[PDB]
Amino acid sequence: CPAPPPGQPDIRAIGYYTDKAGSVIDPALQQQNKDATAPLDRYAADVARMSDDYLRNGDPAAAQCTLSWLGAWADDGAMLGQMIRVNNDQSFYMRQWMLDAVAMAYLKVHDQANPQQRARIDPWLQKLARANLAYWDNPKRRRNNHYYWGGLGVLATGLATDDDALWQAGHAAFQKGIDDIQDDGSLPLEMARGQRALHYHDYALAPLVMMAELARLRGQDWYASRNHAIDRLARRVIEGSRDPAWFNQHTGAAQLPLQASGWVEFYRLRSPDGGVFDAAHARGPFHSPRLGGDLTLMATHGIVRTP
Repeated sequence: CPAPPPGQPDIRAIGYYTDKAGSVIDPALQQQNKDATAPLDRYAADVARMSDDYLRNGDPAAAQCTLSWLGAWADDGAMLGQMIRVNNDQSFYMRQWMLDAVAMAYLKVHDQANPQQRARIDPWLQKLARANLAYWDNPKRRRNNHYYWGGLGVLATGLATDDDALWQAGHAAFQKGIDDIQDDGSLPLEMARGQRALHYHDYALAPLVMMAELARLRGQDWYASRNHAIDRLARRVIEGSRDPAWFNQHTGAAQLPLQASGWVEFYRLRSPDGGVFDAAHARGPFHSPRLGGDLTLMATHGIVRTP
Protein backbone atom coordinates (compact mmCIF):
# COMPACT_ATOMS: atom_id res chain seq x y z
CA CYS A 1 0.00 0.00 0.00
CA PRO A 2 1.75 3.17 -1.22
CA ALA A 3 1.70 6.37 0.89
CA PRO A 4 -1.24 8.68 0.07
CA PRO A 5 -0.39 12.16 -1.30
CA PRO A 6 -1.18 15.12 1.02
CA GLY A 7 -4.84 16.26 1.04
CA GLN A 8 -5.31 19.94 0.03
CA PRO A 9 -8.28 21.80 1.59
CA ASP A 10 -8.50 24.21 -1.43
CA ILE A 11 -9.43 23.50 -5.09
CA ARG A 12 -8.23 25.87 -7.89
CA ALA A 13 -9.78 24.68 -11.20
CA ILE A 14 -10.27 26.69 -14.43
CA GLY A 15 -13.08 26.50 -17.05
CA TYR A 16 -11.90 26.21 -20.69
CA TYR A 17 -15.00 26.94 -22.89
CA THR A 18 -14.66 30.15 -25.00
CA ASP A 19 -18.37 30.62 -25.93
CA LYS A 20 -21.83 30.92 -24.28
CA ALA A 21 -22.83 27.35 -25.40
CA GLY A 22 -19.88 25.93 -23.34
CA SER A 23 -18.77 23.83 -26.37
CA VAL A 24 -15.60 25.48 -27.86
CA ILE A 25 -12.49 24.30 -25.93
CA ASP A 26 -9.66 26.81 -25.37
CA PRO A 27 -6.75 24.32 -25.49
CA ALA A 28 -4.62 26.79 -23.40
CA LEU A 29 -7.30 27.03 -20.62
CA GLN A 30 -7.79 23.19 -20.81
CA GLN A 31 -4.07 22.43 -20.17
CA GLN A 32 -3.98 25.09 -17.36
CA ASN A 33 -6.97 23.27 -15.72
CA LYS A 34 -5.54 19.75 -16.29
CA ASP A 35 -2.25 20.74 -14.51
CA ALA A 36 -4.06 22.55 -11.63
CA THR A 37 -6.37 19.51 -10.97
CA ALA A 38 -3.82 16.74 -11.86
CA PRO A 39 -3.33 15.60 -8.19
CA LEU A 40 -7.15 15.55 -7.57
CA ASP A 41 -7.87 13.46 -10.74
CA ARG A 42 -4.82 11.32 -9.90
CA TYR A 43 -6.20 10.61 -6.38
CA ALA A 44 -9.71 9.81 -7.74
CA ALA A 45 -8.32 7.32 -10.32
CA ASP A 46 -6.26 5.66 -7.50
CA VAL A 47 -9.12 5.06 -4.98
CA ALA A 48 -11.37 4.00 -7.90
CA ARG A 49 -8.68 1.51 -9.09
CA MET A 50 -7.90 0.10 -5.62
CA SER A 51 -11.62 -0.30 -4.78
CA ASP A 52 -11.97 -1.96 -8.25
CA ASP A 53 -9.20 -4.46 -7.18
CA TYR A 54 -11.22 -5.30 -4.01
CA LEU A 55 -14.51 -6.05 -5.89
CA ARG A 56 -12.55 -7.99 -8.60
CA ASN A 57 -10.43 -10.17 -6.27
CA GLY A 58 -12.00 -10.05 -2.79
CA ASP A 59 -8.41 -8.94 -1.81
CA PRO A 60 -8.67 -7.28 1.65
CA ALA A 61 -5.31 -5.43 1.12
CA ALA A 62 -6.98 -3.45 -1.75
CA ALA A 63 -9.93 -2.54 0.58
CA GLN A 64 -7.58 -1.56 3.46
CA CYS A 65 -5.34 0.53 1.11
CA THR A 66 -8.49 2.30 -0.28
CA LEU A 67 -9.67 2.98 3.34
CA SER A 68 -6.14 4.12 4.37
CA TRP A 69 -6.08 6.64 1.45
CA LEU A 70 -9.63 7.85 2.23
CA GLY A 71 -8.92 8.17 6.00
CA ALA A 72 -5.70 10.15 5.26
CA TRP A 73 -7.61 12.73 3.11
CA ALA A 74 -10.39 12.87 5.77
CA ASP A 75 -7.72 13.62 8.48
CA ASP A 76 -6.25 16.33 6.13
CA GLY A 77 -9.72 17.95 5.76
CA ALA A 78 -9.03 17.60 1.97
CA MET A 79 -11.34 19.80 -0.23
CA LEU A 80 -13.10 21.26 2.91
CA GLY A 81 -11.58 24.75 2.29
CA GLN A 82 -11.78 27.52 -0.34
CA MET A 83 -13.31 26.88 -3.81
CA ILE A 84 -11.17 29.30 -5.89
CA ARG A 85 -13.12 31.15 -8.63
CA VAL A 86 -11.01 32.17 -11.67
CA ASN A 87 -13.49 32.52 -14.61
CA ASN A 88 -16.37 30.20 -13.51
CA ASP A 89 -17.35 27.67 -10.77
CA GLN A 90 -14.99 24.92 -12.11
CA SER A 91 -13.70 24.48 -8.48
CA PHE A 92 -17.26 23.74 -7.18
CA TYR A 93 -17.67 21.27 -10.10
CA MET A 94 -14.42 19.47 -9.11
CA ARG A 95 -15.72 19.18 -5.51
CA GLN A 96 -18.86 17.42 -6.85
CA TRP A 97 -16.84 15.10 -9.14
CA MET A 98 -14.30 14.34 -6.35
CA LEU A 99 -17.01 13.56 -3.77
CA ASP A 100 -18.52 11.24 -6.43
CA ALA A 101 -15.25 9.27 -6.88
CA VAL A 102 -14.28 9.04 -3.17
CA ALA A 103 -17.83 8.33 -1.86
CA MET A 104 -18.37 5.56 -4.51
CA ALA A 105 -14.88 4.13 -3.72
CA TYR A 106 -15.78 4.25 0.04
CA LEU A 107 -19.10 2.46 -0.69
CA LYS A 108 -17.30 -0.38 -2.59
CA VAL A 109 -14.87 -1.21 0.33
CA HIS A 110 -17.27 -0.16 3.18
CA ASP A 111 -17.93 -3.77 4.37
CA GLN A 112 -14.16 -3.96 5.30
CA ALA A 113 -14.14 -0.60 7.21
CA ASN A 114 -13.80 -0.96 11.03
CA PRO A 115 -15.62 1.59 13.30
CA GLN A 116 -12.48 3.78 13.64
CA GLN A 117 -12.10 4.22 9.82
CA ARG A 118 -15.86 4.97 9.54
CA ALA A 119 -15.69 7.57 12.39
CA ARG A 120 -12.94 9.36 10.35
CA ILE A 121 -14.36 9.02 6.79
CA ASP A 122 -18.15 9.46 7.38
CA PRO A 123 -17.99 13.06 8.77
CA TRP A 124 -15.56 14.12 5.96
CA LEU A 125 -17.92 12.77 3.19
CA GLN A 126 -21.00 14.20 5.01
CA LYS A 127 -19.42 17.71 5.13
CA LEU A 128 -18.49 17.57 1.40
CA ALA A 129 -22.07 16.39 0.59
CA ARG A 130 -23.74 19.22 2.60
CA ALA A 131 -21.32 21.78 0.99
CA ASN A 132 -22.17 20.36 -2.48
CA LEU A 133 -25.93 20.65 -1.69
CA ALA A 134 -25.57 24.23 -0.27
CA TYR A 135 -23.88 25.25 -3.59
CA TRP A 136 -27.29 24.91 -5.37
CA ASP A 137 -29.38 26.98 -2.86
CA ASN A 138 -28.37 30.03 -5.00
CA PRO A 139 -31.41 30.34 -7.33
CA LYS A 140 -29.27 31.77 -10.22
CA ARG A 141 -27.12 28.61 -10.76
CA ARG A 142 -29.04 26.55 -13.37
CA ARG A 143 -29.38 22.86 -12.40
CA ASN A 144 -28.03 21.11 -15.53
CA ASN A 145 -25.95 17.86 -15.65
CA HIS A 146 -23.69 19.36 -12.88
CA TYR A 147 -26.69 19.09 -10.51
CA TYR A 148 -27.09 15.37 -11.47
CA TRP A 149 -23.34 14.73 -10.88
CA GLY A 150 -23.64 16.67 -7.57
CA GLY A 151 -26.51 14.37 -6.57
CA LEU A 152 -24.56 11.15 -7.21
CA GLY A 153 -21.96 11.90 -4.44
CA VAL A 154 -24.62 13.08 -1.96
CA LEU A 155 -26.67 9.90 -2.56
CA ALA A 156 -23.56 7.64 -2.25
CA THR A 157 -22.57 9.49 0.99
CA GLY A 158 -26.15 9.15 2.31
CA LEU A 159 -25.99 5.36 1.56
CA ALA A 160 -22.34 4.75 2.67
CA THR A 161 -22.69 6.69 6.00
CA ASP A 162 -26.34 5.68 6.74
CA ASP A 163 -27.52 9.36 6.57
CA ASP A 164 -31.21 9.31 5.43
CA ALA A 165 -31.19 13.13 4.95
CA LEU A 166 -28.33 13.05 2.39
CA TRP A 167 -30.12 10.00 0.84
CA GLN A 168 -33.37 12.03 0.35
CA ALA A 169 -31.40 15.00 -1.14
CA GLY A 170 -29.67 12.53 -3.55
CA HIS A 171 -33.13 11.30 -4.67
CA ALA A 172 -34.35 14.94 -5.06
CA ALA A 173 -31.47 15.62 -7.55
CA PHE A 174 -32.21 12.36 -9.47
CA GLN A 175 -35.95 13.18 -9.61
CA LYS A 176 -35.22 16.71 -10.88
CA GLY A 177 -33.13 15.15 -13.69
CA ILE A 178 -35.83 12.58 -14.61
CA ASP A 179 -38.50 15.37 -14.66
CA ASP A 180 -36.24 17.33 -17.12
CA ILE A 181 -36.61 14.52 -19.73
CA GLN A 182 -38.84 15.97 -22.48
CA ASP A 183 -41.30 14.13 -24.80
CA ASP A 184 -38.43 13.50 -27.30
CA GLY A 185 -35.99 12.30 -24.55
CA SER A 186 -33.95 15.54 -24.81
CA LEU A 187 -32.87 17.80 -21.90
CA PRO A 188 -33.31 21.53 -22.69
CA LEU A 189 -30.23 22.72 -20.66
CA GLU A 190 -28.08 20.09 -22.48
CA MET A 191 -29.59 20.91 -25.95
CA ALA A 192 -28.11 24.45 -25.56
CA ARG A 193 -24.49 23.08 -25.58
CA GLY A 194 -23.99 23.46 -29.39
CA GLN A 195 -21.60 20.82 -30.86
CA ARG A 196 -21.47 19.05 -27.40
CA ALA A 197 -25.27 18.69 -26.89
CA LEU A 198 -25.13 14.90 -27.60
CA HIS A 199 -22.00 14.60 -25.40
CA TYR A 200 -23.86 16.37 -22.54
CA HIS A 201 -26.94 14.07 -22.91
CA ASP A 202 -24.68 11.00 -22.38
CA TYR A 203 -22.83 13.02 -19.71
CA ALA A 204 -26.16 13.87 -17.94
CA LEU A 205 -27.59 10.33 -18.17
CA ALA A 206 -24.57 8.56 -16.59
CA PRO A 207 -24.98 9.99 -13.01
CA LEU A 208 -28.80 9.40 -13.24
CA VAL A 209 -28.18 5.73 -14.19
CA MET A 210 -25.60 5.31 -11.34
CA MET A 211 -28.07 6.93 -8.85
CA ALA A 212 -30.85 4.50 -9.94
CA GLU A 213 -28.20 1.75 -9.45
CA LEU A 214 -27.53 2.94 -5.83
CA ALA A 215 -31.31 2.91 -5.07
CA ARG A 216 -31.27 -0.71 -6.34
CA LEU A 217 -28.76 -1.62 -3.54
CA ARG A 218 -31.60 -0.59 -1.12
CA GLY A 219 -34.23 -2.49 -3.21
CA GLN A 220 -35.97 0.54 -4.86
CA ASP A 221 -36.83 0.83 -8.61
CA TRP A 222 -36.02 4.49 -9.53
CA TYR A 223 -35.72 3.42 -13.22
CA ALA A 224 -39.58 3.14 -13.22
CA SER A 225 -40.09 6.85 -12.20
CA ARG A 226 -42.49 8.80 -14.51
CA ASN A 227 -43.40 5.59 -16.44
CA HIS A 228 -39.70 4.73 -17.17
CA ALA A 229 -39.03 8.29 -18.52
CA ILE A 230 -35.25 7.64 -18.16
CA ASP A 231 -35.61 5.13 -21.05
CA ARG A 232 -36.48 8.00 -23.47
CA LEU A 233 -33.16 9.75 -22.64
CA ALA A 234 -30.94 6.59 -22.69
CA ARG A 235 -32.75 5.66 -25.90
CA ARG A 236 -32.21 9.17 -27.38
CA VAL A 237 -28.49 8.98 -26.43
CA ILE A 238 -27.72 5.48 -27.84
CA GLU A 239 -29.26 6.55 -31.22
CA GLY A 240 -27.11 9.73 -31.24
CA SER A 241 -24.06 7.44 -30.66
CA ARG A 242 -25.05 5.52 -33.85
CA ASP A 243 -26.61 8.34 -35.98
CA PRO A 244 -26.13 12.00 -34.85
CA ALA A 245 -28.76 13.14 -37.44
CA TRP A 246 -31.58 13.98 -34.96
CA PHE A 247 -29.23 16.01 -32.70
CA ASN A 248 -27.67 18.11 -35.55
CA GLN A 249 -31.17 19.06 -36.89
CA HIS A 250 -32.29 20.29 -33.36
CA THR A 251 -29.13 22.14 -32.10
CA GLY A 252 -27.79 24.58 -34.76
CA ALA A 253 -24.27 22.95 -34.60
CA ALA A 254 -22.65 19.77 -36.03
CA GLN A 255 -22.21 17.33 -33.10
CA LEU A 256 -18.78 15.88 -32.30
CA PRO A 257 -18.92 12.06 -32.55
CA LEU A 258 -19.86 10.31 -29.27
CA GLN A 259 -19.01 6.84 -27.97
CA ALA A 260 -21.55 6.06 -25.18
CA SER A 261 -20.12 6.28 -21.62
CA GLY A 262 -20.25 3.28 -19.24
CA TRP A 263 -23.87 3.69 -18.02
CA VAL A 264 -24.64 1.15 -20.87
CA GLU A 265 -23.07 -1.70 -18.78
CA PHE A 266 -25.74 -1.30 -16.04
CA TYR A 267 -28.62 -0.05 -18.25
CA ARG A 268 -28.41 -2.90 -20.84
CA LEU A 269 -29.23 -5.33 -17.93
CA ARG A 270 -32.24 -3.32 -16.55
CA SER A 271 -34.08 -2.47 -19.83
CA PRO A 272 -32.56 -4.63 -22.63
CA ASP A 273 -34.71 -2.80 -25.29
CA GLY A 274 -34.04 -5.61 -27.84
CA GLY A 275 -30.20 -5.17 -27.67
CA VAL A 276 -29.71 -1.49 -28.79
CA PHE A 277 -26.80 -1.22 -26.24
CA ASP A 278 -24.99 -4.37 -27.61
CA ALA A 279 -22.57 -2.40 -29.89
CA ALA A 280 -21.53 0.08 -27.12
CA HIS A 281 -21.07 -2.88 -24.65
CA ALA A 282 -18.66 -4.58 -27.14
CA ARG A 283 -16.53 -1.37 -27.48
CA GLY A 284 -15.26 -0.55 -23.95
CA PRO A 285 -13.46 -0.52 -21.71
CA PHE A 286 -15.53 1.58 -19.23
CA HIS A 287 -13.44 3.21 -16.46
CA SER A 288 -14.58 6.56 -15.02
CA PRO A 289 -13.48 7.25 -11.44
CA ARG A 290 -16.18 9.98 -10.97
CA LEU A 291 -18.89 7.31 -11.63
CA GLY A 292 -17.27 4.80 -9.18
CA GLY A 293 -14.41 3.28 -11.31
CA ASP A 294 -14.73 0.08 -13.42
CA LEU A 295 -18.37 0.24 -14.60
CA THR A 296 -18.00 -3.07 -16.52
CA LEU A 297 -16.81 -4.85 -13.34
CA MET A 298 -19.50 -3.28 -11.07
CA ALA A 299 -22.27 -4.02 -13.62
CA THR A 300 -21.40 -7.80 -13.77
CA HIS A 301 -20.25 -8.36 -10.11
CA GLY A 302 -22.25 -5.68 -8.14
CA ILE A 303 -21.34 -2.22 -6.73
CA VAL A 304 -20.88 -3.85 -3.27
CA ARG A 305 -19.98 -7.44 -2.24
CA THR A 306 -22.44 -7.45 0.76
CA PRO A 307 -25.50 -5.23 1.47
